[PDB]
Amino acid sequence: ATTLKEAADGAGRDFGFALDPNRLSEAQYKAIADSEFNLVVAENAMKWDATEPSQNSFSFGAGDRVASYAADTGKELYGHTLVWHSQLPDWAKNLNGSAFESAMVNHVTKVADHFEGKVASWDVVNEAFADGGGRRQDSAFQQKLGNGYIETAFRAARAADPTAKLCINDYNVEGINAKSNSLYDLVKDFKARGVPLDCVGFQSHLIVGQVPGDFRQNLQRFADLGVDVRITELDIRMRTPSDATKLATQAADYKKVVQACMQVTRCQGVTVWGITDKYSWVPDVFPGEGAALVWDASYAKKPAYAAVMEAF
Amino acid sequence: ATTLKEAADGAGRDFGFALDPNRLSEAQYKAIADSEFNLVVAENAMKWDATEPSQNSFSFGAGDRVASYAADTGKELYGHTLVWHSQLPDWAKNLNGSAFESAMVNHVTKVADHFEGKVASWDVVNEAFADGGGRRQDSAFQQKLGNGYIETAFRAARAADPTAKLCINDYNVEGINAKSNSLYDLVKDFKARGVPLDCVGFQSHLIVGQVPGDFRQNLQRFADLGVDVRITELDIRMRTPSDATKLATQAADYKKVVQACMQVTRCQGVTVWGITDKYSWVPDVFPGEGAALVWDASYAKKPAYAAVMEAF
Ligand SMILES: *[C@H]1OC[C@@H](O[C@@H]2OC[C@@H](O)[C@H](O)[C@H]2O)[C@H](O)[C@H]1F
Ligand SMILES: *[C@H]1OC[C@@H](O[C@@H]2OC[C@@H](O)[C@H](O)[C@H]2O)[C@H](O)[C@H]1F
Repeated sequence: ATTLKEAADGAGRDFGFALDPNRLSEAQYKAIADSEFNLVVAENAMKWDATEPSQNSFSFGAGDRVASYAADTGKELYGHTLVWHSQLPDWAKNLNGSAFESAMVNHVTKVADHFEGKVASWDVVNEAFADGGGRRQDSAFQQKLGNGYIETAFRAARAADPTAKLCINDYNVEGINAKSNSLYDLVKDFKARGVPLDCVGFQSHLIVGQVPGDFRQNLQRFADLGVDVRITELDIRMRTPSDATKLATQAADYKKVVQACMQVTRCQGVTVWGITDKYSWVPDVFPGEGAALVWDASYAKKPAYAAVMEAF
Repeated sequence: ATTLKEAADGAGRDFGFALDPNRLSEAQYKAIADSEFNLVVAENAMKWDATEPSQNSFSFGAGDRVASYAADTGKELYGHTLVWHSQLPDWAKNLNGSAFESAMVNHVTKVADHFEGKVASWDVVNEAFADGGGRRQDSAFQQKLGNGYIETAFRAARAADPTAKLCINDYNVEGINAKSNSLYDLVKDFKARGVPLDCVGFQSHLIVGQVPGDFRQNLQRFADLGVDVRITELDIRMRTPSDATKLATQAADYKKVVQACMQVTRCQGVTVWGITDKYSWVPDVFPGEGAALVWDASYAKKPAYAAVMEAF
């Protein structure tokens, strides 16, 4: 193949990227986006703060722009998170009990209903667990609604969009540990009780040379529960600046991740969180680290490119 | 060339179609739209009734969908009419004097401002004249505001979008007659007084075998005034059903129209009002007539296709 899209296509798998609609006006960005991927997801356009800035006041502008792009270029559309503790408008954080639940139910219904027929999969709930097991405590949803909020979100989503794949997404759950265990118990329980849940997303915000050795083993156990798995926000950061060795290691890491997916029949594909290091979110969140994506700040293919290519 | 797009491209000219965003979900429609044209215009998505259904309440959804399509496929975007007597919401028709003028000025400003940078040209004023000379009398704009409404629309448009080509559009003005004469005097006056006006659009809703023999002569006289000309809503209707002779004549008519444009250096291009006869507006407006477009109800190329091809 000449592009990563063909490699993914030939493998019968998805290979997507996080889209920032405002970058489509940049020739090189659009060029790569058009030819290297077969799936697209909104980096921020479909989140709560972007879709419902004020209670009941929805703004689907940017969201629609992403959906239009997918439809116009023939790529699958991945919906990014309906329920998430981060990037939640203050008006929502100010609501409580009944009112807060009604707002959550309404947000899930309106957003899912609006993109019905466009998005193939949804990150219904994102990052509900805490590192080290258990539910996260700094979540407005966990605090105000308790344990049953996630089930309510999945049931509300299925009602608004009866055909979209409803997924649960999280990070630091790639390998077997206390967090992925709590997630495992949840998926197992939901499927046993018939709660609408079709997929599990593994963020995969990894560090160079530290790819979980039991990655595929972990992916497989979830797949055995009767659900699809997917690598949702892949990027492998390193200590900047980059050098030959760091890039060589990063290339081997990207390979391991894709191979793991290729080894699990239910792994739908891999989505890298962005196109070029020039726009990567890493440096702003992880001070001193970066160079996490496949294309550098000059839009030049890094050693990771060929690795992903042959991994497929 | 293998497509009409390449023929138009090689000629350094535009060849567009009227887009109905709801048809992009139809495989054959999208396929033709993607490969046969290099310019696109909203059939109805950007009109007054679609963009401002209620005073001050703008709905750019469908409009944005058309703009996204153009940007995603690399086609030029033609903005279709800001001011038009038809398809005008009742709330507007109920306003008078000052209030009505402020509404017109606001509509022109908001819509032009929203698509600023996307649309290359605008039909600022559409169908302001009457068949037989003079201004049309069944227009809410002409009745409530008088003769100066058009100049006000062009000045308001230029302020909202300083770079878009501001055009005036009309039908039954293809050949030299009392209507095209009144239009000519207007363009001449506007250019002499420095009123913002860059182009003149000729609808070209013709009848089979009745193409104005002085078409190009008429196009040329307008071009000599220092403005660009364009065929905006081309379709050549016949009495249904169609037959070999009718299609043979239609093919020769399409050729004459394109050749006329090719003979006038300032003729920007040709826009056909639709893709297939299956969706053509003709039969609903002109009872008993149809088969006006290049593709039939089965999406099969008619004799007109090859004609347009060689005309370019
Ligand atoms: C996985 O982590 C990445 C996150 O996306 C970022 O959110 C914050 C925003 O400022 C950045 O632009 C994004 O890249 C995504 O939502 C999450 F699920
Ligand atoms: C040139 O004539 C065609 C007209 O477009 C039609 O308007 C009425 C609407 O119901 C049809 O769907 C359209 O095709 C366009 O506005 C005009 F300038």
